[PDB]
Amino acid sequence: EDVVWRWSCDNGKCVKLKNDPRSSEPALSLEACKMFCNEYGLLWPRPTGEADLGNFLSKINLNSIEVKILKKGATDDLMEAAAKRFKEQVSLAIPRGSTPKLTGKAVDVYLVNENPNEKAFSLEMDESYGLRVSPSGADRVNATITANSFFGMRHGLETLSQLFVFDDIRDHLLMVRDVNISDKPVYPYRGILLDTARNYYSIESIKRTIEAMAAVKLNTLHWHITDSQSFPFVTTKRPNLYKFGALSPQKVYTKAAIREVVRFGLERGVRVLPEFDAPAHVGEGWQDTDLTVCFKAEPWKSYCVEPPCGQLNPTKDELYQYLEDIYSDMAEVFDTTDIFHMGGDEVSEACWNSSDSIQNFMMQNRWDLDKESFLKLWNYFQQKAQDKAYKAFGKKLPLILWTSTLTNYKHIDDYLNKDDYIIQVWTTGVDPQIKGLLEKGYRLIMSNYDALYFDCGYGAWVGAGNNWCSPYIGWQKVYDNSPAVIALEHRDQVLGGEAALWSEQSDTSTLDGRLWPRAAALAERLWAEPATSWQDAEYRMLHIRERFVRMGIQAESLQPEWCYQNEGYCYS
Ligand SMILES: Cc1nnc(CNCCN2C(=O)c3cccc4c(N(C)C)ccc(c34)C2=O)s1
Ligand SMILES: *[C@@H]1O[C@H](CO)[C@@H](O)[C@H](O)[C@H]1NC(C)=O
Ligand SMILES: *[C@@H]1O[C@H](CO)[C@@H](O)[C@H](O)[C@H]1NC(C)=O
Repeated sequence: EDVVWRWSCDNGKCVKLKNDPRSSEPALSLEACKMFCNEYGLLWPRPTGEADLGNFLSKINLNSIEVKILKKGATDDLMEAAAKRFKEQVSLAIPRGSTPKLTGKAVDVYLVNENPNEKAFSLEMDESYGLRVSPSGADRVNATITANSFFGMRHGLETLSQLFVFDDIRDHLLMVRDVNISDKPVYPYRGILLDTARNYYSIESIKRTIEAMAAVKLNTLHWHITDSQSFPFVTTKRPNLYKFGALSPQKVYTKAAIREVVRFGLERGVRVLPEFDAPAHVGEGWQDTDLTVCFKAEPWKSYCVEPPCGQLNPTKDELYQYLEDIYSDMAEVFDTTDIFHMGGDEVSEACWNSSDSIQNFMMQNRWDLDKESFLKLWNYFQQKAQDKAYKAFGKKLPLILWTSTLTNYKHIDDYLNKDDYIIQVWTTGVDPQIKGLLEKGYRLIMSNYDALYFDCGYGAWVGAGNNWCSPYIGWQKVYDNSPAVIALEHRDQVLGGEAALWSEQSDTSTLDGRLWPRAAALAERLWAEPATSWQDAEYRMLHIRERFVRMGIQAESLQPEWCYQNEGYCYS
């Protein structure tokens, strides 16, 4: 049948009213009301600069949208691909099984990339853009996106597509008539960590994830591609690692597959950043090399944080030949990344100390066998691995390490320096280490576990009860978690943040629900750093969830759809 309700704006809320026939006032459909009732309409993330959406909608012919690239250059391929995707983006405004009447104005989209040769990812990259929409002549619309680079341009196309609304009362595709928007992200690193070693993720699901990231302007996929449970990365130089280490022959990531993902990311402004976690979090794949110790050591609680145990043996020279080859194979296919993540989480002194070969090595260089001595062994390892990584990428590039015993701010400079190492933080946002590190000049990526660990909340995977970092983190808490507040005066040293999806209890099947729409909360926090709280973003968050579902993402459900249709009635 037909929609029988209409909506009217009342104190910032769209209230549902019967669409009575005896009225001379044109009915508003739900999302048409929302577009103007809400401070930022249906935008997500909201812009950081000018956000003028005017007051009117114009009817649009879906088949009369033309994108024109005004400046050519090295990014022609990327700009043309982005332009061709625009119609599909617009169509996301239209619910499945609905069709817009093909009437209304034609839309001219003009893309102006002021530096059409720039296509490298970097922390200094320019992601800003300007967006203007105005009527052109009597029967056309002029949308002009001006940006310093392809990446800013691509963000502009994303925002522009959000300015379309489907009127399901009249079956009209509508667009905001008068728009002036200027926009740029507060932080340059806006990421999602995907662990694909604790469980395998189909490359289809990885690309889908990238699609959703780009929809909310996240720009970094951190691919935690190995761990102790499996080695799915296909290293051509050390093929036994993936042959022995993969969960199955089909559960690998070939060079061809990785190149696909990396290119897919590039087209969508997403840096694909590989991680090789070391010297802990290794195991499967390394059998018969004699380059690990404690693999599957029992009882596991005595040797590691979670089973199976396993750590590299830094005392074996051959290890660094393996490492050099792995890093080199990674550099070959992950060839858009400007940064390399080297893990460095959770090293077990007990594990290293159960090894005879290791104990001899530490005696021979006159270190003892107490906790502080193994820090020296770890330092020895990281220095040699670091040198191999530089050689693999053919240049010095920033390296990332997790917060750990090694990166304790009190002695971190004994081991590292702030120019070469970025620290990924998974402590709570009030942990003293953060202030300590910032005072030493270190740059941080925020992944604080009390707000950014998306795996928390489910059943235990060892024994019973719930998993270690329960309770489940609602989007409200993700949204309110502010790096600016965490860092204070040292804000600029924060490169951004990253939602962590560890995969002990997640795989291809759960990935859409784990990430969405919660990662959108992080997307806005990192893009805009709003002074306002989640309550002020609530209505737009409910809409972005529906947009994800329309994209084919099996996003988590936040509230009854009744609440979405009846703003203001669901509160506490
Ligand atoms: C980087 C990494 N991110 N996540 C990783 C998984 N290993 C997590 C280990 N772990 C736990 O298993 C764990 C269990 C029970 C309580 C706690 C805890 N509290 C609330 C006292 C603080 C930190 C951890 C923890 C903690 O770090 S490595
Ligand atoms: C389209 O609008 C832009 C944005 O203001 C304006 O600069 C440009 O000249 C217009 N182009 C046309 C064809 O009107
Ligand atoms: C390592 O083991 C030796 C005993 O073989 C012990 O003396 C030393 O205390 C241990 N070190 C640590 C940190 O456990």
